[PDB]
Amino acid sequence: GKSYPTVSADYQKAVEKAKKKLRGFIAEKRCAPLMLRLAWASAGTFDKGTKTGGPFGTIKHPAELAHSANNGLDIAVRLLEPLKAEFPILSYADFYQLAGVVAVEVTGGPEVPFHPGREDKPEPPPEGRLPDATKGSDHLRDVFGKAMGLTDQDIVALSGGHTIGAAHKERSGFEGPWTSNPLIFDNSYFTELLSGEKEGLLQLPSDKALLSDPVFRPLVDKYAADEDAFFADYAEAHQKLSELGFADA
Ligand code: HEM
Ligand SMILES: N=NC(=O)c1ccncc1
Ligand SMILES: N=NC(=O)c1ccncc1
Repeated sequence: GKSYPTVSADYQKAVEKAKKKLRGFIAEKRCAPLMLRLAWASAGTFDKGTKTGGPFGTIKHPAELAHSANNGLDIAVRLLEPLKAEFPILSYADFYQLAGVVAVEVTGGPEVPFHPGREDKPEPPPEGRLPDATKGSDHLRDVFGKAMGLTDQDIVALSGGHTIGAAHKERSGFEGPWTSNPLIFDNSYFTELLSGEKEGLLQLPSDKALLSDPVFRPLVDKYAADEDAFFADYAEAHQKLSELGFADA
């Protein structure tokens, strides 16, 4: 359903150069997870019915950073500002999504296709669209399905993003990494989810909800057994997420 906009040769040169610079920066700074979170929080506010929110640069706005779900993302925005300044031609919208794509790549994840052309929109969406970590399958479908317009498969695959990073008690209140290798992008999230609670490792109620849902569970099983399958489905889902409301959604 996508019709991507034309951008100038200079714009595409900048995308390519920014991609390289983001790789070096994100790797050096060890901030891939935070950058993936930033891209996800930018995109996850999309409401299909109204065509509001989504990956349009609004996360840099103090008002959106102030959303409780976005605690700590001001760090991400600040970290990227010097780099972004080297690429004045790029939208913040594109830049943040590019950072998310690079975050997955540099941690060993699939190469998520990237298309430029998102415009920076003036108004952040209303607070409260990002999912609540204490809720379950019904809530996930409301947020990802009814609002964003993503599939059940996309929900499980994208939850796999927690294969990198950690929660922080000063941000969400939850604490610690989901995996033994929080800077490595692999299918370990699903492996850990299946094996039960292991000390030192996090499972949110929202993660656990995948285990009991009739549709989500076989996908968890699939991804734990087949990392290639996870990578394919993850790449598809991340692309869709990064393009919500963009070039038709
Ligand atoms: C399925 C619904 C989701 C819920 C309920 C959820 C909830 C959370 C919470 C509570 C945190 C911890 C924030 C903190 O304390 O630092 C977190 C972190 C994170 N989330 Fe999710 N999230 C969801 C989906 C996603 C998606 C779709 C992605 C990307 C594909 C993602 C990527 C991340 C990453 C990489 C971190 C770690 C950030 C860091 O290490 O600083 N999450 N999430
Ligand atoms: N969570 N904070 C970070 O990712 C970070 C912040 C500043 N410098 C390096 C990394
Ligand atoms: N309180 N909610 C959160 O911290 C959060 C929710 C969804 N994704 C990342 C972070």
